[PDB]
Amino acid sequence: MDKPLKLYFIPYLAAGHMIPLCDIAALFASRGHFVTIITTPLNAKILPKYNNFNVHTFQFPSQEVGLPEGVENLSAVTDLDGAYKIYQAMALLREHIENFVEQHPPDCIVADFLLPWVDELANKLSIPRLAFNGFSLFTICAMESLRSHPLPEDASGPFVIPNFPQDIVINSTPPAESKTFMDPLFTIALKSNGFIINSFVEFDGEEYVKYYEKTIGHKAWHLGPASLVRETIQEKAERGEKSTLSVQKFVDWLNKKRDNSVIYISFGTMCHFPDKQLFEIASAIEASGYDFIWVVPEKKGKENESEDDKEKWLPKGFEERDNGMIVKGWSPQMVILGHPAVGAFLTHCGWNSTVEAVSAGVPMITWPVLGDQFYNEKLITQVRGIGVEVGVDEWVVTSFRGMKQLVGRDCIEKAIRRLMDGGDEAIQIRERSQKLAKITKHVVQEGGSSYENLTVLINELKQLRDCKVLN
Ligand SMILES: O=c1ccn([C@@H]2O[C@H](COP(=O)(O)OP(=O)(O)O)[C@@H](O)[C@H]2O)c(=O)[nH]1
Repeated sequence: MDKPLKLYFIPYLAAGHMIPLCDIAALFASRGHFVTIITTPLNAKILPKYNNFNVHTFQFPSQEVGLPEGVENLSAVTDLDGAYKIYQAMALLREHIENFVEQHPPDCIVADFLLPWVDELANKLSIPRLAFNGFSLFTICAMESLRSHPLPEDASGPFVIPNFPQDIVINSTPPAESKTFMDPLFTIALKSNGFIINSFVEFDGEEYVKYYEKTIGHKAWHLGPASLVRETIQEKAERGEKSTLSVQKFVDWLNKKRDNSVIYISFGTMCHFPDKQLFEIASAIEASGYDFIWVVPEKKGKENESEDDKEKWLPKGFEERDNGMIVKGWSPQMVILGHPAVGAFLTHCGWNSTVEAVSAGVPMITWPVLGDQFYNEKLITQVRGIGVEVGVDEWVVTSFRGMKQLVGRDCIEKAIRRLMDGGDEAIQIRERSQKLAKITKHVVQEGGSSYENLTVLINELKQLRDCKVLN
């Protein structure tokens, strides 16, 4: 405790991984330790400078991979071809990230599991390495259960998480490509000194801290929710990028609406639905009759579209009926989720949006797509009971318009009304959502579970640095 720790954080150029890790680094910084983000200039510009908070950037290799100069994240990409160009950009930066870490070795490296080469880098420098994937510990425990008890290569439909602390049924089997991509990364992540979890034990579950520790034989650190590090309006509004619309334009509009009368629809920064699916979503939105905030990254840069182009995905006259806001870009998700007018959150079950909704006490209408989301769906609806399910069952490989099955409008409206119409089921769902919101308000506060976990982690990291000084 005599001298602060020097911690490096290497996020992946994706909003779902970049945003939570930087807020976790901000938690270390408010303790008094010198944290350093290693990313690209555009991912660093939005980062609020805290005490002990600094960045080390290398220029994004734009023409080496063949992308426009303003594109330095997966959220700016609209194509699977563009997604791999981000990956090759990470491969090119690896050379300079390794040289910088070797020249100025830190007390501890915290890197995303999509960068598994950090294992050798931390090993040859003999410094403790932490892993981060943005998942829930529940989801990590479930995916490690399938990796030990695999599905037969003819499986289809629902399946049970094998030999699990609770009996839970996922509504679709993972694609073969997901297993062959996740399995190598999880194996290297388990070689680390510990896993950082952007969550808190009251939400994941103690029975899964003890599952991960005793069955899998590894350490996980519940430091979340990290978004709670942002307290001001400007801190909650400036996340990832600048919001496309004036933050005051959202607040003024929402301030006129009733409490729990607006539905927020957003499917993350990696999911783009085809025009036919957006048409069903919009048709279900107007048939529900509720005011809405709909995030449509599929149409960013497509304003003042021709009527022929807008009728590909919107019912005729949808925009003339001004019962909501179409955000064709980046919306202040923390600002909108925290407003009392928002009563439901139609989500893709990405983990950042999940813990953000938990902190805001907004029940969720679940629509998983890929990755950890199908596991996250049942953590929201069955285990914790803070949402309803649309009923989707297509686990896609690519969320860049890879959906082959159409989710009907009646299916969506039925799910929207189950929370917004204020039924008995919806009333007690919101009561279970506020119960977690009150718990979440102090988990990273002094005395909270996530706070004391960060204290124990920093001590053990300080211990290992003291041993390296001996040698
Ligand atoms: O218009 C948008 C879309 C997303 N987000 C943020 O981006 C993250 C989305 O990550 P998540 O894990 O929920 O989904 P992913 O994009 O990784 O699939 C969350 O922090 C959201 O608050 C945002 O601020 N504005």
